[PDB]
Amino acid sequence: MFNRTTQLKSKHPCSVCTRRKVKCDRMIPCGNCRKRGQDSECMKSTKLITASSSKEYLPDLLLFWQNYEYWITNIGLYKTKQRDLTRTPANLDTDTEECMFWMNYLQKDQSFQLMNFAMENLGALYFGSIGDISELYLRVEQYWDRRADKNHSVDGKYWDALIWSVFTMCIYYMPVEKLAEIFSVYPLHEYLGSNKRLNWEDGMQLVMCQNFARCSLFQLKQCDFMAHPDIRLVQAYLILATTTFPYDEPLLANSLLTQCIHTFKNFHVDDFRPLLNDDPVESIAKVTLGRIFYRLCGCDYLQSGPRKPIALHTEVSSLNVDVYREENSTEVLYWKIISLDRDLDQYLNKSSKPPLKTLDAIRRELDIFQYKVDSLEEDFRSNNSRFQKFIALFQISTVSWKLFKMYLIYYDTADSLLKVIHYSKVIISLIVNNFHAKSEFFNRHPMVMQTITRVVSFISFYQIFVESAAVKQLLVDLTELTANLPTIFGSKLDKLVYLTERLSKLKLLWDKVQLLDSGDSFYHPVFKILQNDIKIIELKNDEMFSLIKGLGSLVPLNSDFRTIVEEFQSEYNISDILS
Amino acid sequence: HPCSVCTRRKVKCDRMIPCGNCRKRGQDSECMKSTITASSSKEYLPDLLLFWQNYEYWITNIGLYKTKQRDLTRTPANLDTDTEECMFWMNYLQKDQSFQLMNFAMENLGALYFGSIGDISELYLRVEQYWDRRADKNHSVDGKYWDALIWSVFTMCIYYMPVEKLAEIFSVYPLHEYLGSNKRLNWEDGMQLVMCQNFARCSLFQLKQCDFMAHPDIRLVQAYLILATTTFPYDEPLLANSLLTQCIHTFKNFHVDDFRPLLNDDPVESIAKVTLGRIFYRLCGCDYLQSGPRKPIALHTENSTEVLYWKIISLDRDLDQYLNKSSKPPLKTLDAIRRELDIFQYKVDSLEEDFRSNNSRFQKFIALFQISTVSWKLFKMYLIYYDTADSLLKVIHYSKVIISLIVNNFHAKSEFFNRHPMVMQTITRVVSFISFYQIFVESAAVKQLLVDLTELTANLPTIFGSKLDKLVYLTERLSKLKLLWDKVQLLDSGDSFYHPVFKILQNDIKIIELKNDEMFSLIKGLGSLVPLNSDFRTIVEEFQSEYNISDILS
Amino acid sequence: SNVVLVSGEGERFTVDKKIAERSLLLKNYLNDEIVMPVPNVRSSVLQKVIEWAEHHRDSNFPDEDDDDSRKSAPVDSWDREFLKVDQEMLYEIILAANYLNIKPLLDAGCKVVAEMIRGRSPEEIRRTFNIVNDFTPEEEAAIRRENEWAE
Ligand SMILES: [Zn+2]
Ligand SMILES: [Zn+2]
Ligand SMILES: [Zn+2]
Repeated sequence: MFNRTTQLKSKHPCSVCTRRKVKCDRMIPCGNCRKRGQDSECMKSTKLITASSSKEYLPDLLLFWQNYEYWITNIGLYKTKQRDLTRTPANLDTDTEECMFWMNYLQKDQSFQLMNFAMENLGALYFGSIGDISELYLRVEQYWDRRADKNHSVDGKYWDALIWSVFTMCIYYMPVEKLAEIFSVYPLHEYLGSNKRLNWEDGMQLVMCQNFARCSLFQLKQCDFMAHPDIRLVQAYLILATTTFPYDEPLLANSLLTQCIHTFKNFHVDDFRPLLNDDPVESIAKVTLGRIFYRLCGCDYLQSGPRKPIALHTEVSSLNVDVYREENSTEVLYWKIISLDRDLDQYLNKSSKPPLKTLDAIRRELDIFQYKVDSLEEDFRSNNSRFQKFIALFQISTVSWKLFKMYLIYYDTADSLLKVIHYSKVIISLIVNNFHAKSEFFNRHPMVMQTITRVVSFISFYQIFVESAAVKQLLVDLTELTANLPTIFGSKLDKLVYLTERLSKLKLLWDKVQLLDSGDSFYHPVFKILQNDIKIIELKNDEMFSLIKGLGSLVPLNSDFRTIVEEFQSEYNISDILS
Repeated sequence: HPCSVCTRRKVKCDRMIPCGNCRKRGQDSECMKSTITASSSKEYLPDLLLFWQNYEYWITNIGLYKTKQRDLTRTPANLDTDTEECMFWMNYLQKDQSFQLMNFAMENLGALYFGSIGDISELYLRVEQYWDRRADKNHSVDGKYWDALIWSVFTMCIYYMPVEKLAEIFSVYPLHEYLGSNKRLNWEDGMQLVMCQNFARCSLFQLKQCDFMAHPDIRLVQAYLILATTTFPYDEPLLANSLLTQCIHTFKNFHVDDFRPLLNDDPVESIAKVTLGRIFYRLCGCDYLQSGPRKPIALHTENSTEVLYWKIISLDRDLDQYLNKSSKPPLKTLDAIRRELDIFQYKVDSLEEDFRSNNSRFQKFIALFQISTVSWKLFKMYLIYYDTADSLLKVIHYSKVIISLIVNNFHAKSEFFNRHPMVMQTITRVVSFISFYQIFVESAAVKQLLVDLTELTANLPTIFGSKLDKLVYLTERLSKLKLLWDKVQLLDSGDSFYHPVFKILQNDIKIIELKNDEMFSLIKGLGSLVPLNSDFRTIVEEFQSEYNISDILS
Repeated sequence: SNVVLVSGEGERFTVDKKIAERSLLLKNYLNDEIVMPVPNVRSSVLQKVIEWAEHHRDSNFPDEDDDDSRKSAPVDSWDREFLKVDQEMLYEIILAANYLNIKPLLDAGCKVVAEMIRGRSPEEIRRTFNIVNDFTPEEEAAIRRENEWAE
């Protein structure tokens, strides 16, 4: 927010600082010597700095934008499902009428036409998860024999819920035209009593996706997985974590991830190398379990935050690792490109700046992913090939762009702002080329959601203070692509649109209020409201208010920049996008 | 014993390999004459006993109670009896069958609800209002959290209550109509445990009527630390490690860091730091006393009597970090247990107890048995590891001190002191080690202690149910392992002693840990990928097939 | 096999794709005629870059993590003379090789910068001593008295 933090911090203190007998605020000239009215007296040593118009609030501002864009654009917008226990009425079973409607509505052609569409389209995701789709086609065939049975085997119940998770993922990437052609739009809105004029992109495609997730749940609740741990729970949870559900529900997915990690560590299996005396069955089991566990670590990372108490990733991709690099770079490539970003993010919330040697080592291994994704094969028509290709291309460009964002913020290396501008437009052009058929659901993975979450945050945020030409040209395509995101995201999409609106009105708020000099402490509503709202969401994360209800029926007890601050606090309030 | 050239050339008492002043003088293979062919001297008494520790964790603690076998492709789901296990037993339990149970814990179990929820009369607010809430049908999530909270204490008050109150409060006959069991019993014959587990499953399905994992609360952990007071963490160890892991996830989601109050806080918060540090200490107790491979996720992270509970269990934390280990606990470390035995032994012996205030008696008896088990297992880890003298003295001594803790607590309003899992594991270790020592170094006082604990375990009721009987078999087969030792001459290759007892003590741990191998259960999770996996020769096959070691999986 | 360089000057330089491989930013943009913005570097500096790519497009290049072939890498005497240029515009050459990730040209210019910085006379180093802040003047007097007998 506000300190002095100006350009060209000098080398040696002057006489006035030696008189001053405090910390050497070795700026041009000092925030403390200017506070004593002796600004020029600290200037008079040698090479009297430069123009006093370099926006000295801006580095402090970007330091607090780190505080924001950590605690808002992952934590505040997505990872606070601030709901209630008293104000939420109970649901004892309530899916013997609801999930059984999905027992009703599911058809065999409605199963297999999703199944065969998602075969070459999504043939890396389940291939990363489980492998073969024909065994899964066999489970859908026997599933109509395993449909309304009486001898519900626990294992077979996991197989039943497995294909509900598969149907969830098939909804998550099928376009709406084939969805309305394979399924029917109307019996959902018959059963719910909702509107008939609701072609699936208008809200209920992702709801039916969540209903298939919920019917996986309704059988997994019957699987008794807390007394029956197995790997398919974790596999289907990978498949469900591919959806928007971890962002639309952080807390439930946290506990399910907790049970999945407990399930894995029940096995006490770590290494993934088929040694001399190993079973070939155990060999292939370890080979599969490798990608399983690294996708599990990827699921551990995306939900990580203050609602994530139990951690899994305990390794470093550079420089106390557990099984690191004893592993063939095939889909742990997908993990390692994520763990690349993971080690960046132990410096987002904490304002301690990482060593730039580390960041340039990251700049070195950046191109290793860039040209190991080029080290794959290529298939024009197999949609999983270009699908996985664009996934990894997007991930390395995403971490690249965020890395150059970190370069500009933490140290401001050469031309890193223009690097941000360049990689932003390259990624957005990749989205534009995937505005097509066969590639609209290259735009449905939550990586593009969280990526545009950062882009429309910071490009608008730098548009606030620097009315730049390239930032304006990018801001046009920001406002275009914000409306032109796919409907597979839904509620957080509209929360993102409100966030874009509130940041534009935050720009107007900077436009209407001049920044008050008070020696070197600057004052604006942009400062104080963003000071407050993060702490509001932290007090929501201070879950004592959800435990004050747990320890009985107890009830607790807990100027110009006081007015317009507290006018914009409810004018464009954050409470629209908490939930 | 000093080796050969130590007895021949008369050098220092040197158990080096081969010696530190004989290998140098040109006698390397000449000084390895220290310890198929046979031998029957006490050379095994250093050579063997540390293998017992491998038995002591994985077979007694893990194999007898915690090692659990399931059947995924045959067991029905919870779609069969969705609500009927919950609803029938919610409709049977009436206001007498609630509060008359609750008055057992109100009189007899004061440390438990202070260790979990604080007051039982504060809980009587909800349990009195439960009869305005059993009739409720559209609850909230909070009200169902209260439901599953108080039905956990309804579960707990079944078990520790004796059968004389229990046959009066609960009628036997209408309840065996539901399951189909024998009406003819009185409750203690593995049926009071069964109705306890039925009410446990009622509270668990209320938690499934909660679906607590969406927005969990401290009612979850306060209910689990009540459910974990019985042998339900041993009757359902897979389920208990799962709910314990959910307690780890839930309790740390509330960001509980400090356990002492602070001045700048909410007084609700600063008092709740102690009022949840008690929850933290019982959470650490369930984190510690469920020490198993099925429980991987740990919570070590390191008034005047609830922290004192976790003090002696953290003194036990200095004990059972050497069970699976081949590492010797140092004598300075085994005295660091003993100088803290000096701390928390007389503090236990200063605990106040009144025979009407059975709250205060169980308040005493928790730490009173914990520090005595610290004593016994401490000098037992002197005895097995270092072969320290005057410790079989201490083993037989503190075994009979525990006999005084048990025999003097079968009586009126004291028999539930003999209903806690701490004595269930401790007497298991007594009847394990005493039978084992009677196998190998055959003495009469140890066999007399075996008869003492046989008589005590026969005095110990079948309120423990099916987990009692396997312990009964533990008393049998090990003594027959004595008879397996008595019948075969001990063999070796000169030093490495071989016996049918020795071969069978291998496969005791190997096959039961092979039952603890969940790899091929994961290959069952892979589905279509098929999960495939002299007297020393034949009497091994006799004693393994007849005394079938896999019989402790029911 | 041709891409277009559109600079801050916007002078469209349609160069070969093998020229584009040296710019690893642009080689990554190949995964994205083929235009891209360079909003800071002028196109004469870009033309110097392109002519270096013409010269050493076929040349062999080290692992760029070395010491022997990284720090003790010999210069090109052709690209010594080719970069015997303005001091100022040489820094724009440096910024161009940074901004487009052209590492051996960056090191090649960098070593010539290292040549020009080293070997400067202690006359002017005595003279250009505290141009920047660099010392308290008490220590400046102490240094000048430290060599007082000759300076
Ligand atoms: Zn100063
Ligand atoms: Zn100054
Ligand atoms: Zn010797």
